Amino acid sequence: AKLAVIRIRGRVNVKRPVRDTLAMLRLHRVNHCVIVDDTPSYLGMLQKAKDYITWGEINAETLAKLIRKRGRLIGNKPVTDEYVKEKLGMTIEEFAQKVVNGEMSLKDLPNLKPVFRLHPPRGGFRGSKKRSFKEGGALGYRGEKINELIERML
Amino acid sequence: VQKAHSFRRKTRKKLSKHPRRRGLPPLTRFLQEFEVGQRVHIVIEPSYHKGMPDPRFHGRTGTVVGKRGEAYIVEIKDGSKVKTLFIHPVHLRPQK
RNA sequence: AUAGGAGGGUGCGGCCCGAAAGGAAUGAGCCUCCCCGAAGGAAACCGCGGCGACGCGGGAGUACGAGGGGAGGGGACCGGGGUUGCACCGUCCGUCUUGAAACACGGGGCAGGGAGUUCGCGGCCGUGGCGAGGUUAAGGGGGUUAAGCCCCGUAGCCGCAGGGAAACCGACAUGCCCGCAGCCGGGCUUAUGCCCGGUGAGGGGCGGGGUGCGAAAGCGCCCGGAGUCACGGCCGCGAG
RNA sequence: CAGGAUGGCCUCCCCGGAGGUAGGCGGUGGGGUAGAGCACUGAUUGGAGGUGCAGGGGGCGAAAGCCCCCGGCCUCCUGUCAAACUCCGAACCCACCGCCGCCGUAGAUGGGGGGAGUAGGGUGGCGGUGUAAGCCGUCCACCGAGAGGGGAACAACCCAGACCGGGGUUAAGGCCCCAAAGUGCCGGCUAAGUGUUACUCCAAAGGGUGUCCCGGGCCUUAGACAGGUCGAGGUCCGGGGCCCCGAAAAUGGACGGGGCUCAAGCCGGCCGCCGAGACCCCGGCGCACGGACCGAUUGGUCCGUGAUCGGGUAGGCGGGCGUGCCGGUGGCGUAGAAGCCGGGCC
RNA sequence: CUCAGGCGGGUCAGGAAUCCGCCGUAGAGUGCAAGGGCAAAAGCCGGCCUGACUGGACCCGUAACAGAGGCGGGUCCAGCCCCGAAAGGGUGGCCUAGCGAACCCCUGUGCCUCCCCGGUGGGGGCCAGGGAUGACAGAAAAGCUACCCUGGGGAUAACAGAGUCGUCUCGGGCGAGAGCCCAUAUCGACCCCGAGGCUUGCUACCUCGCUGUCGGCUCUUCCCAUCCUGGCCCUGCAGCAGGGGCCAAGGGUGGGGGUGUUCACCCAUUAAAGGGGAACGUGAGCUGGGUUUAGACCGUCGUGAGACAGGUCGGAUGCUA
RNA sequence: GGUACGGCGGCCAUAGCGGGGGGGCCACACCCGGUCUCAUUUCGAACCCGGAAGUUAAGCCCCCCAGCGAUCCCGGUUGUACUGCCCUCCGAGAGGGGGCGGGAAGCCGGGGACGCCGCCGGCCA
Repeated sequence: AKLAVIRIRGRVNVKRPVRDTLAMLRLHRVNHCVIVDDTPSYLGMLQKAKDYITWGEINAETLAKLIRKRGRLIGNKPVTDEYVKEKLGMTIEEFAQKVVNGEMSLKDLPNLKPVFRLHPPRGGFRGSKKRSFKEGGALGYRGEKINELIERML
Repeated sequence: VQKAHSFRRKTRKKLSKHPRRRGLPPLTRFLQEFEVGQRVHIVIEPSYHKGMPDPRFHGRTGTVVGKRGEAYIVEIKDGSKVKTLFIHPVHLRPQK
């Protein structure tokens, strides 16, 4: 399963282990998203940094929309259907379907940056950034509901 | 009051044996053998007072780089320095 | 002459100046119309969900949108400056200190003056000359208005062999391995490039050797040629 | 001991050439803290049984010793402990190995050289100490050395780390007025202006048929309680929420102020808005690295990457502006030099 | 070979002399503190010995990470030896304390060396051991200052402010009781919970390129935990009075003796002659009696200079807003 | 290949302490006697030497147990005590709480457990 992880809290008052975990996850700034696997190592990293991020399962439609809108290449060039077809031979929707199914990975698309720099959500986060999602905040694991947040952040 | 470090400073429990393990240990650890490049843990046997390394290194894992007399030469990484110890095989345990 | 904050900051308004050096009659502020457009982004109205604030689908990614272009009208300002008003913000400068607006110290105004300099020794770097050699010192001759310029000057100093308190003894111009760059052969790749295998200066490690201590083994230092001079800079020590 | 030296932490240059480990997963080992417990060592209430056991008190006997009480010593039951106790024992930390992730041939790990500054720290959590304030360490988060948006102002608390000109959306938090955004919605509580306080500031023991509820017993709709008569719920207890009493200070005055009572307070939830230099987008600058092309002494033009460049005290490094004089080179000036006063442009 | 302690049995012999048996995980011992380790031993009893030796190498600790003179420790090579049948062990004490640079001097040993050369006496050098610096990473070493001076320090005391409230002042909870019965008219043990900043102490946060002290006089203002005046409640309140408590800060709360005194004591009156805050209010308003310089005396301490939070006499108070 | 035989060992109590029953082809013992080897701080008690008259009483070998000690598993106490990270959650304070990740000790009940394994030899076949 593919997990989308978005950084929530800022870069101040962060201790060294959590800061280095976030740097290894490539979440250097707020409103930044990455796609990883549900392997035990990644799960342990998410557990270590759970107080500053929110993660969940992402479906193929949301992944395709994210790639089309906020995906970028080296040099911050936009990702287009023509480029995707020329490099891989299929549409962005099919590429996202296969990535979610596990038959390929984002790295299969050449010169694709692994970080999506999202926009602040429409209507804002619907919870305090000091509590967890289960309590009503905006931190920690939220499951399938991460798709709604990604939709609000493009 | 500052107290300088000595060989037996604060070793009341570290260098104490289980009541049911009092006495001479089994001879397998005494007669065990190692090869160059093997990694070994350091578990000091309190009853044997010969070839004992500093208790500060008790519990660490080192690598065997030679053998002088009856004692093995063990290399450890204390911070960034390489430290060489001459440890009797009774104080050593193979890794895995 | 009814208004409060270290005397300022952002924006604009009122009054006033506005020849030159800024733009401008080859057209200013200004007025009207058309095209494209990033991130973002409504609503009238219709249908539905909720006790409610309200929300969801269509309208619609539409109207609008930083900015980028075009056309028409008019005919002298715009930029800039002095003062002041309004809205919001703003407790001076230097200094020791964990901590300065401080009821902690130095602070009436202006003009001039004012604080890492020189030598000797040493470490290092940037560059240049010569090179198993490098370099002159004091001084001498030629020439010159002149102290500038030209030539000579091997005494001396460092280096070429180190070890030892001393007596004293006295070493690889490459025997072997690993190996970066470069070179050579091959494979893939549009190309760059990557990989495999050799050779590999410099680099690293063995082996061997000189000497000191030792009865010896064995250890310390040294051994397969790069040093020397000059200009400039940083620093250490002694001189105020 | 207001001072120095060697290290640690910063910066600049060079050699060398393929590994490195701040985070995670699994494994191989180490530990005796928290908690707990009496199995050692030392404490600790009462009872029962055994032991004359060198004890004491009486009665009792010439003398050999008895009878009880108490005391001591063991076992069991009962009720309690330990920073200098442990038959047990976490969370967690450390060493090593494999892997994921990240960094590295645009040169890391590492090595050599040059220059420093620093030897008063503070707040915050934890530990020892103290009535407390405080003192002494530890953790490296924030101030020191840190802008902007808030807590009324605040070093430390929350958001947030910042090149320049613009557009948009969010963060802390807020929406009765001051003051941008609701006199917003559903259910309940408070009658004390309690409260209107995330933290830097906030009063207790003991009480309240003051109110709103939960649970458990006795009688229990003309068989209950109050005063054999009436004729519907009473009797008690243990709890939960808000509030009340306990509650006295000195210039006049503090929820920031006004003020606020089916709130503009509290409790359990929700809806929509407003709000930063944060995040997104367009344009510009510089920097780091790599590339092409071009300079008769350090360089110059242009392209490529930067989510992984842009705060800054001590300090290190690079470039540039200004002043007097000398060797050259090219010039200006009585048709007006230097200097001075007010303006325009870069 | 097995200890400490205990039990049972034994001539004097008993609590305790010596002896037999059994239980006995160390409850003994190991030179000396404590911790750790030791049971066919590291303990006890015997035999034989001097490895508590000579010439050297590497490594760990003091001093983690992360630099080190000196010192301590560990693993080994060689020589000469000791014990043992042999394996094996021996570089002091089962491990962790009992100790020390330069210069100089003394001793051991066998080499080098002293200015043209050689001999002798003497000197210098290399290696090893020793004499100590306890302020123990190594000066040789008594005090006063009130006649004091300089550079500084709120890195640091006294006065005052700030934090705290142990202490101080003032309350509260329960009720053993004392009150002829009756806990609550009144007092209220032993315990427990607080308020104030009005006593003192603690900290050292602001102030040492100066914020002028105590007391008194003058003057203004504030708090209530109320002494009198106004109004009430309980009473072990007959009246006159008392004891306890509540509301209430408009007004009053005075004059004198000794003492520098605040305070406390005393006197005669009075309705009463309240306690406190305002930089312990008020010295650019006063006075200067005390304290706290420079002079001097007494007592005590010191060899002395001298000192005393011990007395005693004298000892300056700046101003044009 | 069999053996209620022995020697040398590994883990070092789930293996120990204490009880009940059975056995000796061989083998192991108890046992008989001290000239020689060896010894008593006396003692042939131990150790040693020379043996097989007697015994399986016990050391030993085989089977069993759960009184003590130890220790493995399951259920309850219990996700209790304790604890890592974050927090604009409550509390006058002491302290507690929410989310994610770990998790005892002791006690009660029911089972387990009176050891497992390696090399070789003796006797018989």
